[PDB]
Amino acid sequence: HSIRIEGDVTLGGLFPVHAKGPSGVPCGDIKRENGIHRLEAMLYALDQINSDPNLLPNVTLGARILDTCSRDTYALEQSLTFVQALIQKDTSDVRCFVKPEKVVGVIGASGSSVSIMVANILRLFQIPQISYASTAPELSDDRRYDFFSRVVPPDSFQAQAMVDIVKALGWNYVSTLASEGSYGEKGVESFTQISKEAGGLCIAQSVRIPQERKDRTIDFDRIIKQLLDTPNSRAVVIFANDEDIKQILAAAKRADQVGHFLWVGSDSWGSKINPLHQHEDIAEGAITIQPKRATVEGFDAYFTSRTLENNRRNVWFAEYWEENFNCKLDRKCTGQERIGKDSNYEQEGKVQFVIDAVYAMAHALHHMNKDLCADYRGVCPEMEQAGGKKLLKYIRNVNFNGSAGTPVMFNKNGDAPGRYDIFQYQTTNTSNPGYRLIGQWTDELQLNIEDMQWGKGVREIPASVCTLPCKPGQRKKTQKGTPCCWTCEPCDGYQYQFDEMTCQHCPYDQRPNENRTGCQDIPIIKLEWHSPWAVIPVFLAMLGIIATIFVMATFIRYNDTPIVRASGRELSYVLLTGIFLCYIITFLMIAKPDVAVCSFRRVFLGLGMCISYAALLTKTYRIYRIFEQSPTSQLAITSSLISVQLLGVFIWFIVDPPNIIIDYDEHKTMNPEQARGVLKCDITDLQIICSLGYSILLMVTCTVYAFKTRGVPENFNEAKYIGFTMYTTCIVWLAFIPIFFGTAQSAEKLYIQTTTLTISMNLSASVALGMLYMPKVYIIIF
Amino acid sequence: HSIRIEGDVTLGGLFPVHAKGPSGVPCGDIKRENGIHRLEAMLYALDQINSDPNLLPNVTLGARILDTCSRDTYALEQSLTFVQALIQKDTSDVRCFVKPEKVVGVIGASGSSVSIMVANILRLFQIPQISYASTAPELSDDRRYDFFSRVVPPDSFQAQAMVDIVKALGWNYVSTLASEGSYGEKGVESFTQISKEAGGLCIAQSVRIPQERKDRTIDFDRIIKQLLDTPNSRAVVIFANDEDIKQILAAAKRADQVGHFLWVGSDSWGSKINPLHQHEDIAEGAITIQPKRATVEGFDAYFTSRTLENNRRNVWFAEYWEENFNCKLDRKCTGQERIGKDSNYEQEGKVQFVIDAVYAMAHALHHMNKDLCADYRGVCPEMEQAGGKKLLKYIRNVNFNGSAGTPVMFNKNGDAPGRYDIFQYQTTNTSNPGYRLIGQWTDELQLNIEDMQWGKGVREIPASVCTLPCKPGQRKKTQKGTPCCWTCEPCDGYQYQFDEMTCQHCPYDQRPNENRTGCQDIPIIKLEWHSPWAVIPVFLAMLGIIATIFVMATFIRYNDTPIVRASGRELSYVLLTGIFLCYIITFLMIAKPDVAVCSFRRVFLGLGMCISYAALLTKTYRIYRIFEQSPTSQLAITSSLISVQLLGVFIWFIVDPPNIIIDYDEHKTMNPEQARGVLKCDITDLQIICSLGYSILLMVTCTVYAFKTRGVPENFNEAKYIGFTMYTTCIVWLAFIPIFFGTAQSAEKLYIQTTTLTISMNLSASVALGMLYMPKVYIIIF
Repeated sequence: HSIRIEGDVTLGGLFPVHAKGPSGVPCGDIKRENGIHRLEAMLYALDQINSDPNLLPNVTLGARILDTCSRDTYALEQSLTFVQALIQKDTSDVRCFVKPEKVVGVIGASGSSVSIMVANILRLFQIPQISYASTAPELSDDRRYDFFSRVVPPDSFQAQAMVDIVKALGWNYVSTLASEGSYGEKGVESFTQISKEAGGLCIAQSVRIPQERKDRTIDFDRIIKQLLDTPNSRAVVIFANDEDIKQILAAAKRADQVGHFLWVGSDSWGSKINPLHQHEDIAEGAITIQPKRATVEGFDAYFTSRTLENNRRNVWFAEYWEENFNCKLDRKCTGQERIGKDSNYEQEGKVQFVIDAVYAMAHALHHMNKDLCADYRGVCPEMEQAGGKKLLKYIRNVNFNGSAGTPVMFNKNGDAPGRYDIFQYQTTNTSNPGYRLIGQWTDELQLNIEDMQWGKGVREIPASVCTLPCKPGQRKKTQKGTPCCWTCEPCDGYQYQFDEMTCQHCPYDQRPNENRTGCQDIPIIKLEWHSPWAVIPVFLAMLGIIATIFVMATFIRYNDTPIVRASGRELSYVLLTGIFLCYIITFLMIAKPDVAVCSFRRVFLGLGMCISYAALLTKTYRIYRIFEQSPTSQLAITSSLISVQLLGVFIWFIVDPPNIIIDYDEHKTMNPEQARGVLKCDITDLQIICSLGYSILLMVTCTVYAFKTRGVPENFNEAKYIGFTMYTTCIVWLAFIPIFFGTAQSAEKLYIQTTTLTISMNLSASVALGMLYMPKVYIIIF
Repeated sequence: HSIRIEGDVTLGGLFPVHAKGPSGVPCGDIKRENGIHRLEAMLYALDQINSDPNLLPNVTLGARILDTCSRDTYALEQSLTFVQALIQKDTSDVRCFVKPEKVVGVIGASGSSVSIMVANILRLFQIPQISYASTAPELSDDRRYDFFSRVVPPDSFQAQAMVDIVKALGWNYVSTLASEGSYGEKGVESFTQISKEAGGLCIAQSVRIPQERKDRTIDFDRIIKQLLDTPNSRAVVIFANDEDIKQILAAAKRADQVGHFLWVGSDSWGSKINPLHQHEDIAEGAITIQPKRATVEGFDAYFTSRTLENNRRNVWFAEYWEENFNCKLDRKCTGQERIGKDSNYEQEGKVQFVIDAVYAMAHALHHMNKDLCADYRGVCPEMEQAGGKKLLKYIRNVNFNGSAGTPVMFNKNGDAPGRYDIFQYQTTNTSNPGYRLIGQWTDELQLNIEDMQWGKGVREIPASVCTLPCKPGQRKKTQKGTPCCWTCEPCDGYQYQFDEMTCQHCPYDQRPNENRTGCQDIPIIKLEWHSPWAVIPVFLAMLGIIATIFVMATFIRYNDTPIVRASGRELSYVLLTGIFLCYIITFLMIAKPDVAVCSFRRVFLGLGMCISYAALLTKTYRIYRIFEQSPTSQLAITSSLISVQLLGVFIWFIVDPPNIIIDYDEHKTMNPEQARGVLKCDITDLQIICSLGYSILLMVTCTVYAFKTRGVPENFNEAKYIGFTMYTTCIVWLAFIPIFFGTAQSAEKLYIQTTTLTISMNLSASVALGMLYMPKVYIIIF
């Protein structure tokens, strides 16, 4: 039934001694890997606790060893048997009793469903419980399970270590694989939850492996084809058993895979030689996480020294001896004493866990007994009445060293912290083909990157980033898709990137650079006489300067002879200053100064143009009055119209401020690298037309006046000279208007209008200069 | 201990026979309101079930009556007592047994905490449970409590009925009040959750009533002051007990409240006269919800007929008899037989609930037995092995009539549907001062609005809407604040509301209306001669018609006499047509036609002006050539300039299309009601100025040639006449230009320029005909 140990204080025990078989019997055949070994470990722990005078010197500690048969209903019945000895009141019956058996705690519930059921049934009665083999993450809520504790870390710490390794090594694409049951699904769920909470990692594949048959070999090909769709995903994680990973490796070897994507192992993989067979080349570089294993020396010596006649408390020891050696009382075995010699058995890794659990329970009980009563030698009556949340609180706050080197402790949730060591398979350069230690994980990730060289190559050879770096000098972030991995697109070349995440438009009126760092147009456009067609007007202006050095040459000496006295002296002085005035005007407009000095240049052609025709205006009126029938009077009338031209530019100054702006915008999208800039002062189309249009009125009157003058028998060469000049200037004035209109639609018209105006002004004066040249050479001959 | 009844099938029973007292003893004094009455009801139900051959004819039904003492741990132990009889395997001890007592179900757990504990402890063992007094809404989750059922509706249905009544009557302001414990808080939480889920209702006040003392009388004043802050909130709900509402009514009466806000009652209020005292005026019009009460006739006759020696199964009957009559075996009582006579006791409303629960359990068991085996007379062995979810599923699907008229049933969750009747207090005008029925609530709300008036008032006297419905022609929804009540603000008056929820902008060029239904400007502005100052130009045009009726009068007959032959006949024909041409032009411009017919009107003043001055131009040249020294020649030169004016308007039509647009926008925000509209064709200030400027250009060349004409002794009267007109014409032209500049900034300049142009044409033509007709009158008088 159940092993009973006498003692004033006892604690329960749950262990899967038997295994469930057919549907009829609850549990059938016995198991040796977890059946008798844990019972013997607990018995040895109780023995060495009773022997040790340091813990509980004057009080002994008992227990009630008991089996669960790996059944939930049987676990319920056994928990009810544990609790009834203290809950039951009486029974009104006589047949024709036993010790009350006051339990204080329970140590067991190796499985998951039985653990949950025992926690649920014992949470109501307020009895503490400590498990050793419960690794399910469901038993991690303090509110759901108040009285529950674990000495083994759950799979959440394993998933945290996996995601930390992935983040440290550098990966973005990972595939999740899980097997049937409540282990792989919970593992992958915790992994996805941690990846979503921490951020920076995403899941690209999620496949499920059913267990409806074992002779299919089709679902494995299907999942390997689903995984082989994206060559970028080179990292996968597995939470299955050894058979599933062996079949996956066999399928990968038989499928002739060339990418050789990496693998991430779980606790089920560990470090064994069985999961590897002929697949050493493809399984190389698989990061596996395995819990730390510690081997004790006392439990083995205790177990190897027990025989049938030595101990009688264990009721399943005889059945274990019969099943181990396959001898029933048609082979009989009597006193072999070869349990540790005939069979090469090895102790399990869970013995230290149950030993640490018993240690923690004993330490908590001793601390509670010491704190409650200290003036009594034996068992004080207060300890019996005091129980419940106090023992749980004392269990939560404990810290000591057990059989293993690492200590045991409980966090706020109640589970032990996770401590793992990372292994890796190397069989190319390392002399030892077995796994080698590369790092540990207790509280912070400590991994040696330079100590691992998988695939006979450099460490950081494989990368899964969803994309290339894509850094050509500009980058843009796209909200489309998952925020895990991003896509880069080339934005417009008229602007640079902002904060390396967007392509915002830089201010206009300049051009951007080539590295997308600045938006400024350093190059400018300036008029050059040599480069543009302005060389001919500049040469024409120089040609006119040579010509005017001849009209005024024969004027300084020929001022008193009785030959020039026929011409008016006042009229001669007017034309002399007018010819020199226009020569300076064409030179000023040719030069383009950036300084605010163009105000003195506009008056050279504005006011200096009327003084040229002023001498011609009164000349025709003087020779016309003698036909119809005071030299100082002719000078005054011309001086008046000069004041009108001088005052005309004055009122324009007070009208609008002479603001000079040198900045210009091409606003041309055909060539983004091109940046055309023109700097002009008072650029107005109507201003230059209205200023030149004023001279058109007086010239039109002089043209009609000179036409009627023709035919007077007064002068022969003089009358013929003035007649031709009145008919030649009208042509260049009439042609100027067509070229002005319908041509300004472009942007290069800022420097072509000056060139044609420079040549037009020179030719209009050369015809007058040539007309004056004829009398000069004539009087020289005569 | 516990009452035991022999039977092949038994079901457990939990009842609060005793009540908890001091901390030492679990339960002390007994209670008669729920202690013995429910036990006797269950016993009578079992007796009439065993007597009835319709249900379970060949099989009897037993039970195990038992007490809970209103303790959670005691209830847990007593519930474990039920399951241990089946769970316990054996006991390896001898002293020097009993039937297994296989239980099938349990009926009890009247409280809430004990109900939760029993459900949690029996969910693991898969045992059905039916409660009768558990009204906590926590025991309503099927996933949390699988094996659990209730025959009493929870408070969620009560909150649903309350919110339905509030929505039907019409309210927006409700104040939630709750007492201590786990009843009022859960009620107000369910009410708020239902209000948030359904929508249309909001919570404005949420106060909590502690129970740390009873002699304070300060927190009640504080909460009544907190409730009296907003007079608009006239509806409150209460989930407290009778003492709290009595104290609240007393405080409201002593505070001299004048608003008299309505009240909403809960099941704790019900219909009882004890709480109301001197508060009939303030408690009037309070809606109270009470569960339906049904009185049975068999249980009373059964209880009134039992004595001490009649029944011996009940172990607490003697203690109940001792405590009821206050006699111990210093007063002794022997065979009184006056339990129903000395004490005016009345049966509770929960007897029908336990009777219906036992009925449902028996019906489900009978149906399961009939479906499982029908070829066996007695108890078939299959029924014992089959149990668990099948019995629960059969309990869920049940429908029959119990002791009360209403049937019993279970929904998907497992609780009974809610059936309540609404009461109201009316005393100022009702014939009976007691509560009167006004409506019922079983599945849909059925309330009579006209039935409730509470005297001197309509049923819809109070109003709680959080805002007065604004309907003056303006409405707008503001997202600020809670969606419960809406605030409307006066938007701009230049637009109407869209969808009665926003103030969107109507299209421009049209004013809005007054009711904010349409945005259209029906009124228009048209020129009127009588209304505006255009009467004087119209009278001037009529006065000009009188003048031309005299110039052409003496022209038809005076065409052959040797007196007029001095004047040119060709020139006389030009002035005759020119004077009649301008007379028609001033009339056309005065008229404003809506159709696009002004093209024939613009040529009357554009081309008709040139023919008027054509006769004056050639007249000066004709009289000037005779001074310097072919009548058809002067006719041709004037006919040529007419072709220039005629062809000038032709090329303008080819330049741009003569589109006529009458739509206009005032764009004035000073007066939104005003809508100024002006309709014109080809309204351009430069077009009218350039057309009139053509005559000014030719007039300048004519006046200069007329200066030498003065002083010629040819015709002194004729020469002096022409010189006088010239100065007058240039005067009206010189004043015309400063007019348009600096005056067009307003919007009424569309009809003032036509008036001043009309009088200018008549004045310029009157002086022309005056000097021309001056020599005509010489031959008349002389």
